[PDB]
Amino acid sequence: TVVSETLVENFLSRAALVSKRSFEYKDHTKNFFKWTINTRSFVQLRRKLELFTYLRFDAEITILTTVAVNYVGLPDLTLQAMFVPTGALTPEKQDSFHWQSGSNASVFFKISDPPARITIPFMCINSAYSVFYDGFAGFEKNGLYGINPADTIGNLCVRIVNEHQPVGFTVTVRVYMKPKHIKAWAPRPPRTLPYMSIANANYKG
Amino acid sequence: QVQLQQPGAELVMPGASVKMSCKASGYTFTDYWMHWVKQRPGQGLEWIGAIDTSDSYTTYNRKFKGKATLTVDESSSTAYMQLISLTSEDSAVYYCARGGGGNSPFAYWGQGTLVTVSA
Amino acid sequence: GNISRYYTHWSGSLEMTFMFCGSFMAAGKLILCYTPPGGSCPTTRETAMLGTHIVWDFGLQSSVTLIIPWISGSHNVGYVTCFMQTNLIVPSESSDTCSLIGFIAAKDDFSLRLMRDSPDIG
Amino acid sequence: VLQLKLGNSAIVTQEAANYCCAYGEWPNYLPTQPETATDRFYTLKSVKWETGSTGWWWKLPDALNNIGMFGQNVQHHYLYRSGFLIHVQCNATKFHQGALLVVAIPEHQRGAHNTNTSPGFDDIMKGEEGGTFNHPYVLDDGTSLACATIFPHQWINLRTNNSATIVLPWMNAAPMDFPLRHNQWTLAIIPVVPLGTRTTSSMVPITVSIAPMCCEFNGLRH
Amino acid sequence: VLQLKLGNSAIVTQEAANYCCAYGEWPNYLPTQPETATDRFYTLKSVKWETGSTGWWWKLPDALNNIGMFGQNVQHHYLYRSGFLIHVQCNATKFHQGALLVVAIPEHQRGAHNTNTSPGFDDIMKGEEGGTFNHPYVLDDGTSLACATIFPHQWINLRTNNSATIVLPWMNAAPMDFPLRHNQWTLAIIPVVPLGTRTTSSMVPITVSIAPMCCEFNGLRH
Amino acid sequence: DIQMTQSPSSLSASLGERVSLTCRASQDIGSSLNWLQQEPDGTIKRLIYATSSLDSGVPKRFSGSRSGSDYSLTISSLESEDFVDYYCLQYASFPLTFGAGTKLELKRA
Repeated sequence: TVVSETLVENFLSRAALVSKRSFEYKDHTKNFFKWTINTRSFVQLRRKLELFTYLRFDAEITILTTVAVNYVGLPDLTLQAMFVPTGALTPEKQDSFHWQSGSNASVFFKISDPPARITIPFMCINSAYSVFYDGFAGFEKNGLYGINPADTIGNLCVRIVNEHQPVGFTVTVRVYMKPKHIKAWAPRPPRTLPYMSIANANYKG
Repeated sequence: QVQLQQPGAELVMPGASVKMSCKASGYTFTDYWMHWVKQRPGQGLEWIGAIDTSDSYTTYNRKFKGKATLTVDESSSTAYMQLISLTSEDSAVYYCARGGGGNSPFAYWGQGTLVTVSA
Repeated sequence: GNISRYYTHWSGSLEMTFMFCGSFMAAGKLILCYTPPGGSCPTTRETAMLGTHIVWDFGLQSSVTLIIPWISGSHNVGYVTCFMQTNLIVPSESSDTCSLIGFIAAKDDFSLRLMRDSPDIG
Repeated sequence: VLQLKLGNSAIVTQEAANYCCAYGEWPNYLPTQPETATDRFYTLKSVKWETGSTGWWWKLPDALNNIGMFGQNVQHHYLYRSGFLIHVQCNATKFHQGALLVVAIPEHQRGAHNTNTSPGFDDIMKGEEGGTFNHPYVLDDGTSLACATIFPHQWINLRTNNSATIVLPWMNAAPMDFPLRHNQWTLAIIPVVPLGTRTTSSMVPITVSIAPMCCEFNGLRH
Repeated sequence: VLQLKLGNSAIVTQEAANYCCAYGEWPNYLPTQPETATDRFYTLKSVKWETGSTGWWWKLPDALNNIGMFGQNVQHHYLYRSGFLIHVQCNATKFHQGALLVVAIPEHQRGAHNTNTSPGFDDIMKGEEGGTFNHPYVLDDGTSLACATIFPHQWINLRTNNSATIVLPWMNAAPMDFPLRHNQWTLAIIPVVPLGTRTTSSMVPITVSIAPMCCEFNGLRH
Repeated sequence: DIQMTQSPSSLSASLGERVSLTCRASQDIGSSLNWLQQEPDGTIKRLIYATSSLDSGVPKRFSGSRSGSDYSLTISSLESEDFVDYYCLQYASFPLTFGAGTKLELKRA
């Protein structure tokens, strides 16, 4: 018993895991993953950001790679993390050139090293992101409800640089995102009811 | 244990329109949605509308707006369908589904009714 | 409450506001009392009177301003006691049942720290 | 008593002083204007408020889609940015009891009960008719009504004040928006305390007025 | 409307101006003091006032014998001299009719009807519960109520004013007095005009507050 | 209303010869989709919901997959009672719509 830290900048900024995926790799004789890096998946960060309406921040992405065992020993793989911004169409003919195009930003990192850390700037047509968008997607007149085409950051694409390695090890990739330079507007009420789906606001009760 | 029942045919002439009965058994009726599906002899599936059991909130199609009227009763755990001014054009086999919290699915269906109108 | 669940230690003075939503002609008086920590929760009336209290009337004041002196908690202390001073007097045309709505806010000295995870998943 | 005259019309109202400015700002001009063309308060249809009334909601500018002179410029131009002055006056005698919470919800995402299906176009945009709260306790968005006071709001109590005036500036991420697509604000009247009376059932009318003050338009066509 | 704040508490009251000073004086200090310890208004139990209510009387400090903080200092010290501020607020609607006479009788000797036996201890000092007028027309002392206005008094009329505030200074022959023995003043509410209503029987509550303002104490013991 | 395009509208196959039916939507409905079996007697029965998920009591011969731009219904082995009208539905958002449909036929002389 018995204002510095109360600031919004320190409140919304924390390191959390927004994506968890492990691809099975044993014998292929492909391996890759892409995701829209959105805050509606991880449940604790979602409700954390449901408090505010519009948000302005720079996403800081850090990729942590761990290799498990399914004594051989752990070889050192080379991984490539590429960020695909919104507007780049993806006609995937893998084994050939899209990844290696100089337009998209890519980073190379080994297994044993400081985790790869990149800072994504603020990419928007409008002034800030829209967490709550009342309306429909584009002008289709019946277009999708609850999704604003104006705000899409892009897709995070990560693959292994080296060719097939004859091991039965499974590669585990963890992606942490800590926002910086956070600006808040229009605080809203918290949502006590559970999340039925990430696509809209429907509640069960 | 759980099923749906909508027996009968009820052919009728224009000037008045028959109203559907949809009765459910095997689950709590107050906690689940009620849907409707219209099977036209021209192999049309065109969907009618959905009604909440707790509230009177409904959803209607654009072309079916102003025609169909949905109402339910939690006392008898049934569901009703009210049309207006049916003509010789409208004929079909009516269905009523359930749904739920997850998937809001179609899993349970009725037997279906034969609606044939003539002048 | 919802913001404090992201933290642990909380210290500051609170405030409570009561509003009477009944009709205009409703008469009678009430009593508004606060219980200090470990304050021997009032059995009927006079025990609540030994602390800070105010007599609130339906006719004169339509609102309540209550300043609570700097509670504290971290990871039975306080209470609010309300009783019937007199009977509720309403005319024949007005309804017999009235209601109230309580409010709470934070003063300028309310402080927070030590961020944590919200206990409520949903 | 004091009449508020804006444009060629006016409505008898209670004394207007210290009106609520949403988030402490007023709808200034973006750093032609409709101070004449579309100006005057547009009074919607009076809703019948009974003991079992859950509530009503009018999105902006959903109820204004086609209204009077303003209904022309909705589909006429390409973009706009508009402020709103909302005056809700509920007339009742001294023998009626109850409370009405008029709150403006910026960027309101609606929802459904016990289903994952997203509402359609006719369920979101109802036009002038307006909707009715399915579960006003949860606000239909999943949040709680207890903490809903964080928005701009005013209290209508049949004891103190029977009317309320809320001014809403332009709230958007973009400087301008699409008339028939996105709804910036939402107007909601929440009856926290129901009606009560000597008779079993009574009827209390509610009048709602909205003034699109200090706006602009671009993209002339048609 | 105006709240009277004395000490750590307060009670919503009517506008207080030109309050009645008993015999045109105020309870000054005798030429420690309880402006903090025992200060705040002590609200007695609300009495139910009906059509057949004869009246009630509270002697000073009979109703205060054990009340809150003041109940401790009664038997604690040897002597005291205390003033009194009495505020009697009777809440009622505009459809009720009647009149209440709040009068302070200094040095009130009670009596009995048609017997020579003097009342006992329990009949005189009733504590906080208070008594009820046996024959309020004769005041129970043998005098007449018509000429009873010679004392300090205020009129509570459901038309004009529903509350009354009477200030009583220290009235005694001695500079100090005994707590459990002698009663200096007496507080009496006399319903000259009974209640009347559309219904056969109604209930009108009465609230009484007494503030021992500007007093002293001597003879510390226990 | 968002339209569900189901193709082909008809096909002719014999016992076996696994064939998948592909539906395409103009908007993204996410992982929410349902498949329905329509018997000639007028009774509709669900088969596949939410992609890989299947109904309890229905044999394992029914399966589904998603390329991410399309929704496919894969049947491992066909039968004589497997001739019905398949439809793909979107329950993700109101209003709910139905697909075109495919009528399975048997190759004969």
